[PDB]
Amino acid sequence: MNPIIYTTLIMTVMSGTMLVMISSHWLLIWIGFEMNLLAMIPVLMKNFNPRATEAATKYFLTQATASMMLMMAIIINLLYSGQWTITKMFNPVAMTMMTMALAMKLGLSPFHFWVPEVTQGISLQAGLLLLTWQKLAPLSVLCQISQSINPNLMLTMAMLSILIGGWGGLNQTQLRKIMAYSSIAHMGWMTAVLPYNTTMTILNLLIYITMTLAMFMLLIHSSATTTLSLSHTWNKMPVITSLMMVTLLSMGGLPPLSGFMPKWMIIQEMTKNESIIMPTLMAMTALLNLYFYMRLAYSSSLTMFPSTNNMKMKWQFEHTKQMKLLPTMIVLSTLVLPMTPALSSLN
Amino acid sequence: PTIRLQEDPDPEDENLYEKNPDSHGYDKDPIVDLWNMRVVFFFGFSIVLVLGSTFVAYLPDYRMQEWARREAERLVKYREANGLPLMESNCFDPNKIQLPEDED
Amino acid sequence: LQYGPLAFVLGERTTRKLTETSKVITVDGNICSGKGRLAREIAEKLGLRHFPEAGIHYADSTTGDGKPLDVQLSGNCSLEKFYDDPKSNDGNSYRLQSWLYASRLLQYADALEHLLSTGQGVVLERSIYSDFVFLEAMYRQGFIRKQCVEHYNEVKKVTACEYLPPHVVVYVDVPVPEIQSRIQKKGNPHEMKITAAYLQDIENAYKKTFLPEMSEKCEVLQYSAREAEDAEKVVEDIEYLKCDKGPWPDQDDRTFHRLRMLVQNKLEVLNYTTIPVYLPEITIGAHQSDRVFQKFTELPGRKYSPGYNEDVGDKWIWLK
Amino acid sequence: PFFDVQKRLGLDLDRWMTIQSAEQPHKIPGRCHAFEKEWIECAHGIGGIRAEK
Amino acid sequence: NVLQIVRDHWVHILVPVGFVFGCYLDRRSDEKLTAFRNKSLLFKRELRPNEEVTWK
Amino acid sequence: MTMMSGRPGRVPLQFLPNEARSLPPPKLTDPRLVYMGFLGYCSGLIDNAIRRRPVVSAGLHRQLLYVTSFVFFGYYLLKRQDYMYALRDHDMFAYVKSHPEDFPEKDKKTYGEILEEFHPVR
Amino acid sequence: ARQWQPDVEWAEQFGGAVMYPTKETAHWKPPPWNDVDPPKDTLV
Amino acid sequence: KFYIREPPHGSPDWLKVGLTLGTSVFLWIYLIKQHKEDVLEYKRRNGLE
Amino acid sequence: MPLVYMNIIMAFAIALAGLLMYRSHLMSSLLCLEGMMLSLFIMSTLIILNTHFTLANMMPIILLVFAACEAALGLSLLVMVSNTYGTDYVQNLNLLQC
Amino acid sequence: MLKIIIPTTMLLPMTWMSKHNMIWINATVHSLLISLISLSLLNQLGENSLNFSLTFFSDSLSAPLLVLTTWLLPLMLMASQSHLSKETTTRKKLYITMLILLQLFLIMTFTATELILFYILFEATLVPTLIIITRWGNQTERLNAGLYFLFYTLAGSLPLLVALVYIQNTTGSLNFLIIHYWSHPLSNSWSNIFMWLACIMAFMVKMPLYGLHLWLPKAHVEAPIAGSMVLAAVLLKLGGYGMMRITTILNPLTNYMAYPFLMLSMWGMIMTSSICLRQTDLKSLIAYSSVSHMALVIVAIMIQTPWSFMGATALMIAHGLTSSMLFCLANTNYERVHSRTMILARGLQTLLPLMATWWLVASLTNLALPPSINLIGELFIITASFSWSNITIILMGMNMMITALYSLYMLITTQRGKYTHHINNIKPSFTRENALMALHILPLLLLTLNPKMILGPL
Ligand SMILES: CCCCCCCCCCCCCCCCCC(=O)OC[C@H](COP(=O)([O-])OCC(O)COP(=O)([O-])OC[C@@H](COC(=O)CCCCCCCCCCCCCCCCC)OC(=O)CCCCCCCCCCCCCCCCC)OC(=O)CCCCCCCCCCCCCCCCC
Ligand SMILES: CCCCCCCCCCCCCCCCC[C@@H](O)O[C@H](CO[C@H](O)CCCCCCCCCCCCCCC)COP(=O)(O)OCC[N+](C)(C)C
Ligand SMILES: CCCCCCCCCCCCCCCCC[C@@H](O)O[C@H](CO[C@H](O)CCCCCCCCCCCCCCC)COP(=O)(O)OCC[N+](C)(C)C
Ligand SMILES: CCCCCCCCCCCCCCCCC[C@@H](O)O[C@H](CO[C@H](O)CCCCCCCCCCCCCCC)COP(=O)(O)OCC[N+](C)(C)C
Ligand SMILES: Nc1ncnc2c1ncn2[C@@H]1O[C@H](COP(=O)(O)OP(=O)(O)O)[C@@H](O)[C@H]1O
Repeated sequence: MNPIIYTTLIMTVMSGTMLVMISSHWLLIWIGFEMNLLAMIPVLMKNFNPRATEAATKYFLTQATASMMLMMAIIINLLYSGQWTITKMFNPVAMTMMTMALAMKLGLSPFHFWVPEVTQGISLQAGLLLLTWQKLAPLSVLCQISQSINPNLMLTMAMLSILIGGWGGLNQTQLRKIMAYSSIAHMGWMTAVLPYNTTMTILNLLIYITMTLAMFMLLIHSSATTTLSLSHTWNKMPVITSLMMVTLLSMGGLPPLSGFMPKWMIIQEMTKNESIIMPTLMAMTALLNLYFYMRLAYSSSLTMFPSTNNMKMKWQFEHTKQMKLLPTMIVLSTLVLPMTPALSSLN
Repeated sequence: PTIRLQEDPDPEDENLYEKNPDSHGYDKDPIVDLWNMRVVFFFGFSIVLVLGSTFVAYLPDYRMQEWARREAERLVKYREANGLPLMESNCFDPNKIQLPEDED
Repeated sequence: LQYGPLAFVLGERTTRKLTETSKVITVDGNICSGKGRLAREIAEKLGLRHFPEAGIHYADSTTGDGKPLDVQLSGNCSLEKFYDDPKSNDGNSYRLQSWLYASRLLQYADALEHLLSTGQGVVLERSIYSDFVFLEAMYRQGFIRKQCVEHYNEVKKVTACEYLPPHVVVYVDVPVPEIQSRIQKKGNPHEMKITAAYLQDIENAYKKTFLPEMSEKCEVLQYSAREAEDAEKVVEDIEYLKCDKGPWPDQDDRTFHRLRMLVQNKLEVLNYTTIPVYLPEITIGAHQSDRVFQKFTELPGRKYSPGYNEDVGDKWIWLK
Repeated sequence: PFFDVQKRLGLDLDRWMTIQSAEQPHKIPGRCHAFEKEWIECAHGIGGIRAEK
Repeated sequence: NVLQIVRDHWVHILVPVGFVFGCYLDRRSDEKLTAFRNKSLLFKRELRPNEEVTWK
Repeated sequence: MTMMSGRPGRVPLQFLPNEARSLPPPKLTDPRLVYMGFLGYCSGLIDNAIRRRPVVSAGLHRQLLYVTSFVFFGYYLLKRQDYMYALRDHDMFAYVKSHPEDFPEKDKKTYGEILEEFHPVR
Repeated sequence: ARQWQPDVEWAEQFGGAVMYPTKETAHWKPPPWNDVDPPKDTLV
Repeated sequence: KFYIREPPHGSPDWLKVGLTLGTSVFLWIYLIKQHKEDVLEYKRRNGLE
Repeated sequence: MPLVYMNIIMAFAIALAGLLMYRSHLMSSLLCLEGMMLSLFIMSTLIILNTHFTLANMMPIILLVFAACEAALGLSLLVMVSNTYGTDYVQNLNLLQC
Repeated sequence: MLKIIIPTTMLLPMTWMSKHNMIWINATVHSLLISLISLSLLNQLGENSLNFSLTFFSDSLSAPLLVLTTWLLPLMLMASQSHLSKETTTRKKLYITMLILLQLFLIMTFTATELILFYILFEATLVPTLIIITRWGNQTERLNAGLYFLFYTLAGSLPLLVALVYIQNTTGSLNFLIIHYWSHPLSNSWSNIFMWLACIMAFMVKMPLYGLHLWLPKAHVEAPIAGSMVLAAVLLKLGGYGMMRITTILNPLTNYMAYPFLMLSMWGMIMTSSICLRQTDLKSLIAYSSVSHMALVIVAIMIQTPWSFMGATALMIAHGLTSSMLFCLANTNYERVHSRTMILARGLQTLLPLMATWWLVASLTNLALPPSINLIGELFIITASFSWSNITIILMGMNMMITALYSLYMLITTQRGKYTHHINNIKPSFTRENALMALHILPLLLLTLNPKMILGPL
């Protein structure tokens, strides 16, 4: 692919997301989604091979079905109230269809199956984009229509997402599928607090995006897509594996690391309403994500796996391309808890 | 090769007394070893142990044991002089307490 | 400025620097044949850059200072003990073969990077496309196992497919008895133990796999022993080749851009040489790996990045 | 979520088409122009929670 | 010759300096909790002809 | 739920309303600013470590820029956070003042008139 | 005399396409080293 | 000592170093000035001095 | 609502059910997607004409435009799938699992 | 109390800027100086606590714990430098960094004024311990041990967190002084019962309570020597400190919510003491000893009397010192013979007499010989339990008989009998090991000389 064409496609993806974020008209929001998908399909196919083509096809089918349901919900809402402005969604059937369409776009359970497959079928850069930038538009719409949400449906989907993310991640040796299941669980956490406080949703999204960016950038720096290939990195660059171990611990939600901050905050918010059983269940379930993060840390940093002879040659060369934002991303992923009250600036 | 992998053999353990018959067991470098021994002994026994015990032994009476004993002595003297009971079953004056009006 | 998407966007294009004499050349041949002299003569006459055959310490000559390192920290294999004890139960044979393939891949990447950066041609002795013959001669003699051949084929499959095969393949044919006579006249006590079956296996692999499969990508110039000393005739035979059949004419600016991004970044070149396949011949335990890596990091110019080693005379570090 | 770029810049990117009581071509009126106008004027400025009642 | 000695043993002032800085910060923290100084019913006292505050 | 998005008078993308100028600015020795500078210094050290450069001495200009950028952003972040908390307090106090029926101050009782159950420990 | 570290037998536990293999997934293969499946000879 | 150019030479990149130092100094001066004006405006609005 | 509205809604539901239930051909599912787009066009046009929302009359045309884009996207992908397998069966898209 | 916190944070860069062959000396010297500074916290009042600021305070319960932590750091450093000689400089500095971070987290945990800050630090102690265990442990089981150490803790502490935030929504504060002054009784409802369980189970699993103790033998056996020292001496006392803090809001529910835990503690104390009688690994015996002593501490905290609280404080301090000393004593033999089997090396009194004296004194303090503070705590708890119910003297009595038995058993197995003939590599004791034993044991008897410093706020 031409670099000019790649830049144009990335800019079109971002423009579709921005159009979703700045629009007041439902038609313009739908157009933003369409433009984002149209530009996103070729980016997933940048390195051409059958797996990338399969991932792109599955992604297109899922997102096109979601957009059809989105448009039908908009039209039903218009039928029962001649309104185009994104507001309290005057019809409940239309609101149910809207919620299901947005959940399918986000990959929330039980519309979760496509996320591990698409993530595994594409490159690490495409996976970074898909798991970070592609969450902004549906979450922005959900934040805008939160007051009309049905808490039962969204809470059911969020709890299912957390459970399924943990259970599915428990079974993986491929790093991209691990990241996808982690994303599913974190989306569940984000949507669990949405009917109560959208500021907490934004805070969780920001912290998750920072940690995911650090994770994907560390995985690109050490060209590993499997557990066994990541188990070699200690014999080439131990600093990368140590930073990865601390980042995994933060993603597990352990204090005093930054990944503990959202869950903590969310739990507190849920106890400001009554909502006692659900946060307890959510934390006990997030223990599963912590377990498979810890297994990855065992494989890559806390023990030393056997290496190969040809690795000696790799000792003689340095990394050519350097990521300028990786150190700041790591620091923000780990040492940010003491600045928790700054979340007031989010609302 | 009838082998599984290329590995170093497990090495024998080093005796610190071989190269240093008076070795103190702190370091293989004799001078660093001797000074580690010296600093451990000086700052562990001479400074923290003895001086800390002396400091704790002479800590001033912030627990107010002697003050309480003297106050009790004055109270007992006064109460025995005036024939009052040494202690009262009530520690709060009933005139400052308002019981509920009705018990039925 | 480092070559990248920005350089390609404005200005830099590879297709313009090709001036009809790019012509990646390789000069293959059996053991002790005079292919190196012929390659040097070809490079001198045509004005191309000559690459001597990649040995155990080829990577050493391109990083740090060009001096070779200790065999323990680089290679971890011996050609002399391969000749002495080819059936050693310590895995020396396939370890040497795998390290040599990695070295050849690095040299091919260097040559391609030079050609794509300057437009000047290159002349190589052997390549990644020709290394396999030795592996075959190793397997037919029982020197390595079948699992080693499977691992070698996997690595070659995932590595050699990303580059362009050479424009013209030059072969020097020498009979096995003549090779034995040359080896005896040489005097190296390690090469006198080469049995004729090994050389015959190398020749069979060449003439039955390499030349037939290379002739489909481009025409192959074969020369006997006597008609290789006359290098000017070989050069003027090269100068009249109609090279319009292989993948090289099917290259445009974007494919060249991708290839140029690949040939630099030697880590990406060597990515798949260390795949987690645990053959006992090439697998190294954690304790030995840690000890050897600690030993390597203590070399005088290796602890930090090239410009940041003040123990080899790097100044102004605290502003770099 | 919603960055009110239109409000900040005063651009009117899509607000012209949100409601049926807003400046149609040739002054063609919607079938329910008066009802929507009355509802909008009732609900203006008091928030969704109060307007719903 | 004190250059080598200093560059070898300058790490021995970090902990005493930290102790002094911690003492200073504790005094600063005490400075921010004087809202009831000489105001409790148990310890309220008339000032001496010279002293300004009852405690620092 | 969104508490403060529809608060009347809010300019969409301001980040710092003019009213916030009536609040005392954070001191330049604020411990939160010191921690932000510490985060910048840690970022510089990690940058040195990843690039295989001497961690503490490699780039002093780069480390200085890291610390300066973190402090510069942290100052305005702290200003906005303090403004938001001041706004919350202002609205809470105004609402309590305007709805006295929902916030009554009931008569005070001393502990000599309050009957508390005693639970012996035995 | 020295700390235990993982060997080849330990490392092979993570080399499969999945953890906790079953009868159904014992035939799942790990993806190719580069994400390129061999081309089928689907001649038209 | 190095066999290759090692584009970062013994002398540092003076343009980049100057740009970095200038950016840091300008940011510090801007921050000091902004804090001074903020203190002045707060004092004026609340009428302390 | 009139009977026509219910009929159009039923058509949309039928097309959605047809899309969600794959048989073998990807082309049939793409046809179901196009049918859903057509049903949405008809429903929106009927609503906009009934209420005399003059400026909304351009909205259905916009829908059609993006429908075409979506239709083109799908076809492009189908081409690649066919070039890999010689067929457009959804059974062949099984290299990636959960 | 930043005058203690800041010097540890300064230990961090002092270690990372030290010369390669001076890390142990500098760390030990400045750790001992920090312990000497922390000695001043023992000046406590009779009425309230030392309220340093809005964030930190010192009581008569937390000051001896802080002193024990700061004193344990140099001993851990002394015990670790033998088996880390072959390590690289960077990894040694990382190990020392883990120890320093653990000390900092413990120091801030014992003095936090709010319960959520206490929770955050009390969970933050997990990371350095897990890293130490799983990176510097010797055998392959360490990995499993780490997992057992982690989830057992977190499965207890995640409910507590929820309860904590719930409480802050009900009373408006988690400050311990406000919580104590504004205390209100807990009614008898299912919601209150589950709040009680959420507030109690994390500390119960930290002690650990019998039945929830399986993580402890694994973690304390597979850990390196410093890890075992800090796990037995300080990290087990987090549960007791947290329980004594949290019980102020649980009355009068405790009056009947303590019965299952009291039964578990008494019977499991008998059970773990019995388990110590048939143990082939010397470290596992010491771990099960810790379990029995902590069961005693749990009983003392649950019956909620001034005498039981004083006994619990004294027992925690005494057990910390004694168990750390016993782990070091076992580690000397392990480093000599590279095996933890108790019957492998026998008759060591003939080869190492002074080490045999250290063994005798440690085992004497384990069985609570009077007038050691071990015995003082045990006797106070037994007297309080007798007041609670006269029948407890049976179970407690049985425990006193079993403990001594296994204690002396350990001694008789290792020091007496005849030496093993084929073991010829038993070198004379180093000055470092003797100094370590002395620096463990002398503070115990010195504390016996003045027992009111470890008797707590009651
Ligand atoms: C809470 C209170 C405050 C605490 C704050 C939080 C903690 C501290 C801040 C954290 C970030 C700071 C450092 C970041 C960069 C470090 C990266 C690194 O590699 O370090 C190497 C570097 C040494 O490299 P070198 O000198 O170039 O030569 C050696 C070679 O490079 C040889 O290098 P190598 O690569 O060849 O060696 C390989 C090695 C290399 O691997 C590493 O070095 C690991 C480093 C990972 C960085 C940490 C991750 C990101 C930060 C998150 C931390 C979370 C903390 C919360 C608690 C949870 C714990 C995880 O890997 C291994 O050996 C594998 C070991 C497996 C163990 C796994 C455990 C790792 C996680 C532990 C993290 C603990 C915190 C940091 C520890 C200190 C690190 C220096 O270390 C340093 O020297 C820098 C540290 C000291 C500089 C600061 C001193 C300031 C100036 C002195 C005066 C003080 C002023 C006071 C004012 C008063 C005036 C008098
Ligand atoms: C190797 C050879 C061994 C045998 C040979 C020995 C030779 C003789 C030496 C033995 C001496 C016998 C001891 C007899 C006791 C005499 C001293 C005693 O009287 O002093 C006590 C004082 O002892 C101290 O108070 C106890 C020491 C404090 C313990 C702190 C240890 C230092 C910290 C180390 C690290 C901490 C780790 C543990 C954490 C909790 C009494 O205190 P007190 O009745 O009031 O005094 C009233 C008058 N005052 C108050 C004015 C002073
Ligand atoms: C894991 C660490 C998280 C860090 C995340 C990235 C940090 C760096 C990014 C820098 C942000 C640049 C923004 C500054 C330019 C001004 C933009 C301004 O106009 O935007 C305002 C918005 O202000 C921003 O939201 C503030 C951004 C600051 C975020 C930091 C909070 C993180 C939580 C605390 C963790 C500690 C952070 C430490 C920092 C290093 C307008 O408000 P408004 O248009 O009406 O909001 C629209 C959405 N609503 C209405 C639905 C709410
Ligand atoms: C391995 C070790 C793990 C740690 C050990 C933790 C110990 C936890 C045990 C909990 C102690 C008691 C919990 C609740 C107190 C009373 C329980 C109940 O049995 O008592 C009767 C309760 O009556 C009946 O029993 C109803 C409860 C029956 C259902 C509970 C299920 C218990 C079955 C055993 C399951 C095992 C649980 C532990 C899993 C590991 C009292 O009658 P009632 O006065 O009306 O109830 C008092 C509460 N009121 C006042 C609000 C009404
Ligand atoms: N891939 C290989 N495997 C084993 N040995 C090799 C390999 N490549 C080169 N050699 C060894 O290099 C030696 C000389 O190389 P060669 O190029 O054939 O002779 P010359 O130096 O005269 O050109 C020979 O002993 C040959 O065996």
